[PDB]
Amino acid sequence: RSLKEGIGITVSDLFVATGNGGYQSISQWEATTFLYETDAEGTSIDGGRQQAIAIVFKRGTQWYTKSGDVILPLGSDDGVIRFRTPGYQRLTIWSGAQL
Amino acid sequence: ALVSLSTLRGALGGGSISGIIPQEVLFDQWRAGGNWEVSQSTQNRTGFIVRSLKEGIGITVSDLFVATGNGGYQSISQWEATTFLYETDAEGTSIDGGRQQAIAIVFKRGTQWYTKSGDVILPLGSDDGVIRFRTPGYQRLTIWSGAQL
Amino acid sequence: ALVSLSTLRGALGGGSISGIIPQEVLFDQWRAGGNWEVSQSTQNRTGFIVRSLKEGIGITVSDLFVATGNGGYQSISQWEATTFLYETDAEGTSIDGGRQQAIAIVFKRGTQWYTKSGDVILPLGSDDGVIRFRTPGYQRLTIWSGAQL
Amino acid sequence: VENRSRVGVVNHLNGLMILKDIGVIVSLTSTAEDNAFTFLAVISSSLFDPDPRTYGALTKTGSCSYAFQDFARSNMAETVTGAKWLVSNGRDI
Amino acid sequence: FVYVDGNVTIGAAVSGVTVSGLFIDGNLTIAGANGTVEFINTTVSTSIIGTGNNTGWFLFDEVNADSVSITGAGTGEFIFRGGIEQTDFSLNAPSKLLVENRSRVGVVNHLNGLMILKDIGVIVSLTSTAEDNAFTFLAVISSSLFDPDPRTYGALTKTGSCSYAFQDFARSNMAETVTGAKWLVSNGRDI
Repeated sequence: RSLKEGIGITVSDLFVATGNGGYQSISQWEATTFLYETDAEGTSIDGGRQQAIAIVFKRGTQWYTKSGDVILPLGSDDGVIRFRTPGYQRLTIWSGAQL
Repeated sequence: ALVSLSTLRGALGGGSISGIIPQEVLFDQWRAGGNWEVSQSTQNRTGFIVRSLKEGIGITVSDLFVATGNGGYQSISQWEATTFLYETDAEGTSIDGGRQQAIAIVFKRGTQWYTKSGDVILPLGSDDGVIRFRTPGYQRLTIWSGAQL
Repeated sequence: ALVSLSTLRGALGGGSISGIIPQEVLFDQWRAGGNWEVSQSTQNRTGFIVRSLKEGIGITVSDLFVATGNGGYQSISQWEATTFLYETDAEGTSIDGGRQQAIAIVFKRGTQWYTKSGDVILPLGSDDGVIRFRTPGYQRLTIWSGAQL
Repeated sequence: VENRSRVGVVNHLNGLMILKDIGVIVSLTSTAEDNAFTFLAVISSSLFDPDPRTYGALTKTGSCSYAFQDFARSNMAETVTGAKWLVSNGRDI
Repeated sequence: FVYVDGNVTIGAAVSGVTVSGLFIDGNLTIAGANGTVEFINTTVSTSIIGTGNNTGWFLFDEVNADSVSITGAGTGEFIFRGGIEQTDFSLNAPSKLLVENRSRVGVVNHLNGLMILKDIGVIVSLTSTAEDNAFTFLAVISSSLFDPDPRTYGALTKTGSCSYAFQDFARSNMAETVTGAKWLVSNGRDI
């Protein structure tokens, strides 16, 4: 999880990968809402997506990640997992077993 | 000892993507003022679907908790993909608003097709070859194929 | 021989963790004007992905209505964590992003009860005969039940 | 009826019925009408079976007066007819 | 008056037995029995014991005993009643155990099985460490741990995980710890 706090300049975006694999985009597959402000001058407002969270799970010697209901194969169990998200976020990681 | 197979199905399960389906209504009301909680017996039941529906744009926002007879509460909102907000000294002029994306998925299980909305499972009737996708104008309506991983 | 592996940790690849694979593309053309729709075929197909999308803050909001030849179109936003806004004409804007709706599911497993938010699973403990739902005030609450599928 | 580990179904349509020191009751129903001989009393009894952990049914529609004392049952909502009497003292704990 | 010097055993697959009016000066083993038994007006100088596979229902009435023990994989139903001696108990089996209408009971151990304490005047002490299974549950009814003389409280301890349900069970009012699912069997609408 990566939580922007308050009105952080950088919105919450999460990208994940394997130790030597490519980056997969999470925010690409979400059902979001937007609130674009008015053309009237001075009526500035800010909003969007602030909370982002992702799930990672092994299936054998492979690492698979799920966004929405889409499975993005990061790669094989190369040994390490890569992540990327903007700044001004409180990156967080837990251990989540399968059910 | 011996265990009935049906009882085993209450323990095992998986393979095909699955979820609950609305089948009955047990309670429904609207209330203003103090909070208000309810109870439901677990006897001869296996699933409940609960919706915190907010009417109008009133003062208090919709929120949800859950617990057993003596368990600790869990906050569903604590784990979501939430859309935030913030306002400057704006004078209160018209706003775009409105949802942006309608991404979802569809799947089939033998006799019937289905599509998974969040976790609720939506009946789609029998299979008849023809599929339909509808959305108003000024919308991007990309489609794909899909399979039950 | 005796075994307990064949239990919920059975030979399957692990529960039913499966999402429609991001399979190949099928169609992508954008249309303005009146409502528009297209159709596809179920022949040799068992799933699809739909990403109906808004563009240019148009009046129409993103939506998804899916039907087969026989069955009627299903409502997707009807089971969504919808977010409205508190549009006000006040010179001091208080247009909050009030959470319009919130939905969660409670289902049974043996002598355990679990509620699921998004993809995270919240354990609630053991059976006690009773469930409890807690929500703030000024909302509307409904509860259903159905088979586990 | 007293000092039993189990009892089956009980129906009370008239007369005075005293259930005392009962292990488990499958279900209780009554329809007696108020008079000088119809009354219902329950002492140290339950509708809860320790196994397979289910609650027995209860039903009382008649007008006959009654009085419960530790009549363990479902803690959910309920509805009873007739003039209840309170016998539990409530000074403890 | 009658006196017996020896042990009495209910053989494998036995049923229909009945005993009365004897003072047994030794153990009383019950293994491999098939139920349908009934003991009355009997005394035992040592511990009753039950092992092996057991089915059916057993009854003891006015059977004073120095102690009782149940083990094995049997799944029978032992029913006790009466008596005027502070007997001990210890159940480690998938059987079902019932005790009722006794003025006292010594130490009680609950490792497995289903134990139902009912209508006991006083309990010296209670313990429980069982685990969750379809055969295990602990329930108590109308029994106190507080001895009127010398006005003390017997200990309580439940570290296992099996569910349980208390109804009218007087114990140390002081705050304590209990482990396992609880059922609010009692009803508060009537106080």
